Amino acid sequence: VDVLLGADDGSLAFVPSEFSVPAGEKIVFKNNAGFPHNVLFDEDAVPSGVDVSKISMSEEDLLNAKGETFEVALSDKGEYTFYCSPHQGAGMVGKVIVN
Ligand SMILES: [Cu+]
Repeated sequence: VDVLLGADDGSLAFVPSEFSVPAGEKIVFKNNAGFPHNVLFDEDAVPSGVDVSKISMSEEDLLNAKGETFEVALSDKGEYTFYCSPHQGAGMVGKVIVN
C-alpha cells in the first residue's frame, strides 16, 4: 500500500495519516510534495517486540525529490506511530494498525 509524503497542496502530512494493513504487507512511502521528508517509527509507540531501527530511515537520510520511496513490511500486529523527522513538530505523524 502507498503512503504519500506531503500532500499535493503542500501540507505536511502523510496521506493517508492512519490506516490498517495485514501483517507483512509492503508499505511504500512515496515522496510527493513539501520536501524534505523521511520516515521513522517511534520507539515509544510501537508494539512490544518491535525494533524501530529496522523499519526506520536514518534521521540524516532526507528524501528531497518527488518519487523517491522508502518501503517497509511490518510483521508484528498492533499499532505503530511513524513520523517525519524534519516535520514531527509540525504534526507530520501517522499511525498504522497491523492486523
Ligand atoms: Cu516531512
